[PDB]
Amino acid sequence: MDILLVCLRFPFFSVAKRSYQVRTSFLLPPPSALKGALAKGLILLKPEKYASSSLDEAALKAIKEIESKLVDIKAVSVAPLSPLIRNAFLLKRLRNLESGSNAEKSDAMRREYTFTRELLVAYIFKNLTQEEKNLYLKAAMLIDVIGDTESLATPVWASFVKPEDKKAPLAFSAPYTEIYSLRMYIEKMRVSPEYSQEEIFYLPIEERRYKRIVYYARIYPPEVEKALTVDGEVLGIWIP
Amino acid sequence: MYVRISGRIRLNAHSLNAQGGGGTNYIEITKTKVTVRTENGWTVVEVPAITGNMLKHWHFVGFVDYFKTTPYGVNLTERALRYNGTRFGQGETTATKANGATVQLNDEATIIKELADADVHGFLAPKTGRRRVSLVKASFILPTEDFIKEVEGERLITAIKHNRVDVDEKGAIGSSKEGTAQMLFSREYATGLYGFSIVLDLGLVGIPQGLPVKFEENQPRPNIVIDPNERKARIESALKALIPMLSGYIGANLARSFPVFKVEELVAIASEGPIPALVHGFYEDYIEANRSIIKNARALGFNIEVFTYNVDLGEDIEATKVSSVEELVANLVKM
Amino acid sequence: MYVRISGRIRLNAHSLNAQGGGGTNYIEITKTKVTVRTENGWTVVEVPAITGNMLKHWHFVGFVDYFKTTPYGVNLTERALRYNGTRFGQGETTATKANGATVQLNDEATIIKELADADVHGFLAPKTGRRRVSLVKASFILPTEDFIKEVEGERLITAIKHNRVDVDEKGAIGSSKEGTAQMLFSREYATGLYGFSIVLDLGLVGIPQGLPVKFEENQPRPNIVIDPNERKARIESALKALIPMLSGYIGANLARSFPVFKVEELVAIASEGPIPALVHGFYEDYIEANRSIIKNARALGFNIEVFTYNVDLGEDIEATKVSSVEELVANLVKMV
Amino acid sequence: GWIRNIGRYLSYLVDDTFEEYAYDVVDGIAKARTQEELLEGVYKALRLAPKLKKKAESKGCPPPRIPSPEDIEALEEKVEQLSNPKDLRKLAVSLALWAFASWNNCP
Amino acid sequence: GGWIRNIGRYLSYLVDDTFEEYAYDVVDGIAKARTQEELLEGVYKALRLAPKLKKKAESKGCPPPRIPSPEDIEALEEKVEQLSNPKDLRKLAVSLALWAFASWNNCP
Amino acid sequence: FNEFKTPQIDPIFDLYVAYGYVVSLIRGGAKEATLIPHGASYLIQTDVSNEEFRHGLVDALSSMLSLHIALAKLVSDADFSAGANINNVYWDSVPRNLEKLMKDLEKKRSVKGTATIPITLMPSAGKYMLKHFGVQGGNPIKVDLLNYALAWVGFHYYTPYIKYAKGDTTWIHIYQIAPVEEVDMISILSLKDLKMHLPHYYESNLDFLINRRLALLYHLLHSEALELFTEKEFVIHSYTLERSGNNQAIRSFEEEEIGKLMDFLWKLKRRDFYHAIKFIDDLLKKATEGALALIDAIMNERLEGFYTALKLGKKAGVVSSREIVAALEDIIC
Repeated sequence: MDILLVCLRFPFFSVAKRSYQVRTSFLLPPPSALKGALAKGLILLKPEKYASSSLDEAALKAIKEIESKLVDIKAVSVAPLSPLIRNAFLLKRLRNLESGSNAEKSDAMRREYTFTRELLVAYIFKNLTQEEKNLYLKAAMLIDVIGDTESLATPVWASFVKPEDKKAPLAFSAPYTEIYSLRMYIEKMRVSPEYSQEEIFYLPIEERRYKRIVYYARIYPPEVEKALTVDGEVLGIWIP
Repeated sequence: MYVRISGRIRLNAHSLNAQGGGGTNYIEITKTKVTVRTENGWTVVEVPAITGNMLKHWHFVGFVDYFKTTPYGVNLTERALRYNGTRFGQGETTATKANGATVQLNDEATIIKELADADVHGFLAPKTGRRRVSLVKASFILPTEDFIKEVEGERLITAIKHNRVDVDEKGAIGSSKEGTAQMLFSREYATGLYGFSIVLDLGLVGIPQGLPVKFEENQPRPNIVIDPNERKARIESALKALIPMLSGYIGANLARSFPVFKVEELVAIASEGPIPALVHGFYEDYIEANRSIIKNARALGFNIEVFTYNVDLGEDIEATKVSSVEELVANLVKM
Repeated sequence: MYVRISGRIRLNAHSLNAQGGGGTNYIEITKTKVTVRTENGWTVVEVPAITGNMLKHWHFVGFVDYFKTTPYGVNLTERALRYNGTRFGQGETTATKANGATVQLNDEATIIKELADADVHGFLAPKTGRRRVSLVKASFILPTEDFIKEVEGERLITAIKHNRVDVDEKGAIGSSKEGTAQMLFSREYATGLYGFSIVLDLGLVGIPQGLPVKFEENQPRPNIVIDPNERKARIESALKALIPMLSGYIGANLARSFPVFKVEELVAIASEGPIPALVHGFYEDYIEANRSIIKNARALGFNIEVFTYNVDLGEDIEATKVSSVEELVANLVKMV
Repeated sequence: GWIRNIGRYLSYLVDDTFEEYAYDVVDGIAKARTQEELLEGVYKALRLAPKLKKKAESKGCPPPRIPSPEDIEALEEKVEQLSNPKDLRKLAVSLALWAFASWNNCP
Repeated sequence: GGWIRNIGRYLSYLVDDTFEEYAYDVVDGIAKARTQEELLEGVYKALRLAPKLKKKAESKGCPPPRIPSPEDIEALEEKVEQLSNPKDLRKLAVSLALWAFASWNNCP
Repeated sequence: FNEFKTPQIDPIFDLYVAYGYVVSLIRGGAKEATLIPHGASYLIQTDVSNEEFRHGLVDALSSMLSLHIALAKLVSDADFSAGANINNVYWDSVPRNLEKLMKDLEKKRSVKGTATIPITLMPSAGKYMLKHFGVQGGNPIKVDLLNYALAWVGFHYYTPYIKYAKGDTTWIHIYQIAPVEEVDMISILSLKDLKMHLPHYYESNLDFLINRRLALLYHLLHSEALELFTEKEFVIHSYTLERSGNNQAIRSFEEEEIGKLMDFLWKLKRRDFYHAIKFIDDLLKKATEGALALIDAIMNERLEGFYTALKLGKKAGVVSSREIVAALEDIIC
């Protein structure tokens, strides 16, 4: 099973939750946002295959093709290697998308941008073909933005890695279905993007405090026979 | 064409991007939390930071200003002239240009043909669809982690008060019952060396989002639905809009503050193909990350051209020395 | 008419823009933090400063002073005659002209045609919503980086206390229970070589923001709502307002202090078109940065006009060796 | 730690009973990046000894007490090794902080 | 190296009471020692008043002033000789200037 | 162990419903019950029975209704009626919803409907929601009656709140305290004592009730329930409600912490109590600007913030006694 391992160094994260007014955001980037980013990468890297009348259909077909290449509905997980904090901001997000209310109704609204210093993404594949391996490696790169246009994103290196069936704690995110048999963090995450579903994922984040601040440090989870190493240290990743 | 710029700018005594305070007499500056290393310690520090909405709006203002100079400035919405840009909405299906010309929103091709701001900064038409994302993106403006480490604590924010005296006909001043307005407000002024990063995706300007190439004569030529001459004019206008970006035209309170602006260092890379974003200037080791990313891109077969201002970034990289941001704009507008 | 100025002014014994009020003793000058290199990490130092509101209001005063004498002086706000800049505060709908005629805030064109200060310096209408950003913007007056580095922090401040001679009519100095005010109050006086930057956007004078163009003959003709001669006079007055600027009329407490001024060196550029903002004189390397900026702007096809005083600049690009500030503004008004 | 005896002296220059109001010395000692300006500020504060002593003498209430020479060398024998400003702050700010306390001097 | 207090004890005699010799100018000049030359000049001005205090102390039932030893003068001279930087000159001058104001028990 | 689960909707309102379970257990018993932080669910370990939880609850929501008749379609100036509900329509709805629990719970009958929730129960809700290409009519966010009533019980009994009128407008500061690691039942009951009914301060001299981070210090200064946050890690979630010209909106959601401020106050008041509350109140009322610098130093451990606070306070009316100054130096270390 070829694993796409990439390091993302983006300062501020911007995808919000199922909410309004004050838009709470995810603690970790969602699989849907990463899937959309890779769909856009396929759009601007190989536009001959993906060329639709509207961008909505092109994005939908790219996401469908990616899911077809994906092992299962259970999508990619992420690994935060830096502490997480909630950074509430104020922006003039105009409220004009409702009925009436003229066309210029700008009000101050809250939308926090969690601060991240480093992050790792481990896409799980099913031994894809070589002729598309380099193309998808390049597409995984050049992810210039995540979430909204404000939150810039930038990669550093991407590579192909194998599990080699290593024993290590599962420091990634896994669906809360098989984890019953195994200081925990589970919530609805919206794995599947909606194009006109809601699966509870476990998050490896602890709100412990050492002296005065809590941030979000490691979780020290139970060991899993399935994992893979990088730069010496081994991360636990689940596969279906 | 496709360019990306990241650097550090030394600006001080500025009052940008406040929380409004429309119901409060105290007007503070924006506050942000930063995690940083402290010699085996992960601490959080409070520093001001300009939101990317500000940078995008001011870049749009510069673009719409430089678009009036060219003779082809007629293709522009009347709304953009007033520094507006809400760009329709669910209940709007008609676009009004500068001359007052009705434009339908049936497809993105005609919209970008008749409008320039919509082509660059995007728009939405929830009534009919045709979603178009902005082709210019800006990161936030934060001080680098090195500056926070060097300063450790300390306020770095100066609270300065100004009064609004409104006397009566001869000399009579009143506080809260004479019907006059006498209020003494306080504004927070920030300093420090900040980091900025922007991605300019100009090569797609004038090309519909759904049809990047025409692909009719067995050759995937770009689907430039607009005149190539005024397409290049739009590219030049957007590139030169960056000139009043690294000069001190950012944020609010320009009349009373006018930030004392000076770019310290920057690295930019350009090419005609899709280019990865390099790094934010926030990180201390952003230069080594830039070197690694450009080395990887050039090893993967990318014709990257690199411009460097006040940085070495190695010798074996064929990087062009830059004397000022105007030098960078001049070198960019050659293509 | 777009013109930018930037230079260094020698200034000493100035109590400009103090913080404390008259009633409370020990009137203190304003302080601001600045970042400097000092051959190590970026260290922050508190230092006396002059806020940009100071410069904006004194520019307003100079503007009305040099605009009253013009034949179009009747087109001025009543509050402007009092040098009161509270243009259209909170809680009013209409204003009064200098001659007593009333003006209603409905459209920007009439406001900028009848009133001059509300046009050059902009205005805000809380009741109606009328907007006009200031066409003149001011930076601060901070000591330059090389000077603050070379002074190694000697506090640059002298706190001098003095008093009145408030005495009773009988000739006996009473206490607080009598009705006298025989108290000592302290004023802080600062010194040092500071740098300034003022940016003028006079090219848009007399042009409403809502409809800057009209396209009568399919030509981008600006919507000049006033007579062209009136616009020329207004531009000339605004440019002449800089003569009292670099002369000792940009601060408070001028009666008892009158800051000791001498412009050391400066550079000014103007090209009748959009221009990037110049590098402030705060940084020690602003000479080279401004030189490169103007050289490359001229290289890009901008008819940049450059005037320099006591600076070599480039010695190769077109630079006019101006000798005085009013000579500079005379050169500016020559080519309006 | 020989702070009260000098804290009261610095409060002497700000208390309402002494109508001289020399705030410059307090700001100078409080705002001190390095050694020399802190020493100059404390010297400026100490230079007003005759003013305080024979202004309170003219008032009637007992005169202020000058800091003893015993702890004068204590300040200079510790500040010499405080090269780092961050560790200097812990006492630089406290010197001014103790000057704004009550310190009931004389009724 | 211990002589700072020795010279400060003598310097304190020019400001304290029970001496009627209020020479604040020399103390201020020593405290305002911009360069080494006029620092030495201020020290010399302070030492010029030594005979006055020495002879008037016994005229009021007080111990004679502790005039600094020639070893103290040698220490001051060698300290000044190696100092060509105002950075440490300021702190050196303030060091002996601050001892002038102290609660010395000159007369019991 | 019952191990009663709590619905996962919004970790602010999800807290309220879960943070009010324990008091519905106090009136029925359920000894040795602990709340385990589930990231957002906030699960509680209980040995209670199903009926015992219900009989304990009907005694709790009895009190709010009993206080509701005390003032008067009945509108009372209480916490769950008008003190925290900034919307005029929600003044009547919440009492009517709560009294329906009388008719359902007391007659051994489970609820069968759902009701609209205000912005008070969660700031994350509102009036509209972007589905795909615009907003959805009505109020899409709805919660079952039982969780709704339990959330109101917890909000009334435990979560402190402060309302400032200042004429036509209205500022309502709402504070919820959240366990993050572990908590016992006796520890939770201590937090209940923090809440005080009807904190309608209004007035004009208390103009410092604006500025949330400055405003909450006044309530904590006069609160001496239990010094617990020094041994357990607890965080504060707050939001503000504004009624400037009948414009209901939220303008502040800053995520501060309460441990540092409380540890500051305990170290300040350990020396003297007479000169502690008086000094803070005198500085807070007179030198509001000094208070802002004071509180900023507490949350950032900055030395200069204390110096400016004392200087500006001494200017107007603050005695600034000696004992508190020594305490601050001990805080400085």
